[PDB]
This record gives sequence, C-alpha cells and structure tokens, in this order.
Amino acid sequence: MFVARSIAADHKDLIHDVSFDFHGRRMATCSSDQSVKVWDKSESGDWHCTASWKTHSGSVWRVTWAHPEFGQVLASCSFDRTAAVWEEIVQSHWVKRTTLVDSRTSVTDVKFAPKHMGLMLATCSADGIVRIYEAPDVMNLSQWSLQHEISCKLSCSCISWNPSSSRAHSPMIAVGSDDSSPNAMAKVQIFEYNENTRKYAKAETLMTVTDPVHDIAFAPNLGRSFHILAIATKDVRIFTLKPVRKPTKFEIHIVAQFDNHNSQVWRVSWNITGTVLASSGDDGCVRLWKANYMDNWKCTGILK
Amino acid sequence: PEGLCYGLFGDLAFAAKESLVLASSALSVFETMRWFVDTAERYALAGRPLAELCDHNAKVARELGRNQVAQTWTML
Amino acid sequence: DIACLLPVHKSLGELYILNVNDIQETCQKNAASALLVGRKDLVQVWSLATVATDLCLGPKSDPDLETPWARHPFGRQLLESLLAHYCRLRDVQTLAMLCSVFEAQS
Repeated sequence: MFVARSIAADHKDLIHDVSFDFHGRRMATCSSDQSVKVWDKSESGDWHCTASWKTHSGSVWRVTWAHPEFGQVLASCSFDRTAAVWEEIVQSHWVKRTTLVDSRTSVTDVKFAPKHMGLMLATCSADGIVRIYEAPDVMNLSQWSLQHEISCKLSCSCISWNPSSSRAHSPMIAVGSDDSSPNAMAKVQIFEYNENTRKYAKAETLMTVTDPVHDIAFAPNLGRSFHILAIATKDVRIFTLKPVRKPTKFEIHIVAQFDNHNSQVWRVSWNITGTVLASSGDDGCVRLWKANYMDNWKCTGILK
Repeated sequence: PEGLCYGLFGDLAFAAKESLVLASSALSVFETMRWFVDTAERYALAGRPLAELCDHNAKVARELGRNQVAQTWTML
Repeated sequence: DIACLLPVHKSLGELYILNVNDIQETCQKNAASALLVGRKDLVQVWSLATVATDLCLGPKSDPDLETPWARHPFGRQLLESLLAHYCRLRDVQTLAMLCSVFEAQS
C-alpha cells in the first residue's frame, strides 16, 4: 500500500510529463507554460525544487534524461516546432546547447537511444516524420548530425526504442499514430536497422490495432530472448515479438487485453525489470499488472 | 492530461489535472528490490574452494528468506 | 548364486527404511546404507533427495504467490532424468523407492 505524498509544483498550467533520471533521486517536470523544473531528494525525505527556467515558446510535451556517462543532459520537445538539449554546469546553471529546427509542423515525442550505441536522439513529428540524430564527438554537445529519416505516411504521436543490449537484436524503434481516420489502417509500426544497407527498414506492422494510440513502451530485457510491447489505445494491451531463427520476421501474439479502465488509457510505463506494468486512464487511477508463471496477466494493485 | 514514471525504488510519480481526480494539475509520488543489494554484498565469488563458495552462498540466500534459491546452491 | 549379475541387491534391501512421519529422516539413513553397500551412485542420488525434499519448499495455495518448486529444472526434470536413467539400467529397486518418497512428500 503506497502512501501518496503530494508536492506543490506551482506550475502555471498543466503538467505533461515526469521523468526520473538514472538513479531514482532526481525528477524533471515539463509543463504547458514553457518551463522545466528539476526536483532533488533530501536526506530528510522530501523533494524540493532546485532549478527552473523558460525553455521554449510553445507548450513543452516531454522531457527526458540521458545516461550519466555523457553528463547531466536533458531534452525537450515543444509546440514551437523545435527540440533542445541542456546541460547543468557547476550552482544550478542549466545552459542551452542545440536547437533541432528541422521540423515543419510540431514535435510530439523525444527519446534518447539506449546508451550502448552512442548519444543518439529520435524525435517524432505530427506530419509523420521520425528523425534520428547523433553526436560523433561525445563531449561536444553542440555538434549533432542527422543520420536517418523515416516517413510513415500517418500522424506520429509516440516513440520508444528497444533497450535490449545483446549483440543479437538489431536496434529497432516503435511509432504510434493518433489519426482518427474512418478507415481501419494500422496505427502501430516497427522499424529495424539493417547492418549491411545502413538504413532503417519496416519490420512488422500491428494490424490488429485499429484504434488511436496514445502511448508506446517497450519492456526492459535483462536476459529474455523475445520482446514485449505495451500499447494504450483504449484498453491496455501487451504483445510479444519472438523472432525466427536466421530484415527479420517476428511472430506477433496477443497476451493481454484489459478493459478494466472503462475509459481512454493515456500513458503507460514499465517497472525496472519488465515485471510490473503501470497504466493511467481518464478515471484518475493508476493500475499495476503482473504475470503468474503461466503467462496469465492479472491485476496486482489499484492506486488513486 | 497525465504523465507517469517509475523509479529504481518502486516510486510512482502520477500527475493529472484536477478534473479527473481545469487549468492546473496535481501530482504525488507513490512510495509503493531491497534483496538485490544484500545479495550483491554478501555473496562470494572467488578465493575459496567450490564447495565452500556454494555453502556460503547457500547460507546467505537462506538467511535472506528465499529458500528455493538457497537449495540450488547446495544441489550444485 | 547369480546375484553378481542382478541390478538389485538383497543386502541393500534389508537395511532400507520408509517413514511417512519424517521423510527427511529416511533419506539420510538410506544414504548411509548405500555408503556401506558400495554404490556411489546411490549415495549421490540419495543426497540429492535429501536436499530436494526439505519442507521449506513445500507448495503454496495461490499460484500467483510464487512459482512452485516442481517447475524448477531441478525438481521435475532432474527426477525425470534419473527415472529414465534407472529404467534404462532396468533397476526396479531405486525406482520404487524414489517414486514412493516423492509421492509421500505430497
């Protein structure tokens, strides 16, 4: 039974994302008033705000941390059609580094690549373009290059990398649509990197999903041989992407379908180890789910 | 309207606007893997014969509360 | 006397014990009997039986609480490999004892 300790953000508008860094002791909150705040943990046991500034000229949708190896780095996307990267310089000096200005309509998601292939960053766009950036000189955070670009021919609203760290899973990305088109076109797609053509290629498409998608999240691997994906369209869903022995061909399966919310599910997350999954619907409650060694997922807690 | 995140210590951060819990939102951290740390500290990996290492690891596993883990060491 | 060729030994058969009241009690005695008979295979398998039946790993009621010991690759797969080995060796003295002990453990 968790204890819900509330903190006063004092944001002048809504809050759109919260993110813990790498160690569970600092969080970053993005709001809709062009501000990003940072909260650190005290030995007393409470969060106090240690930094706040004006980031963009629109509405900040997401803020994500990077690996501590590359430094204390943050990224943010906004309605002003940009994306930024910040670093903390020692008091609380947060300095702007770059401004990725290639977009044309808007940026909805921003995510750092897993920190085993460089300092790479992927940004979505409401027009339907997913762009992947890179920084060959790990230490200059002012030099970012554009390596690939993917056109998915549909509105883009979410993104999530593959954290699998093995030398048997070519890096792959997952994008989610939000188009309320009358036709039942698939709204989740998967792209994978081919080693010999130096180009991202479509791997598989989730045809069974014909409803708008609001969040996409992979599950951390930590030694499994297959992959797990969670989608929050209107009920929480969990898929499986076991491959075939040697693009690559996956055999997709459906493992969960949970209409417990009786509303629209907005965002999801995974615990630390792909054992518990969180959810957040319009009813205002969080819910946790877990497996039972028969692959029979079931609820394991309700939090208000 | 909302945003979620987990943490290394099983802390859940949930933010949602005060129309589902309309121009402001409220958030709280829910203080919902301790065995990992003690298992990492107390284990032994070299400097003793194989039997002594297995016995020590089995004793540590038993004292921590997991017996199905403890008996594997003894069987090995 | 062709007892040198048979897979079953009478001397071991006399000294066995089988107590449902305390399963762990009988396995050490059987291990000692195997030690004093001259078969190291039996001492190893009876040692595994001792360390494989401790009450601490008895099954629970709700499946969601924890995985049963039986699904561990040492409970139902080690036992099923030893059973197949002894069937191939065609030794119905260890088969009956192992089956009886593991069944009465339930």
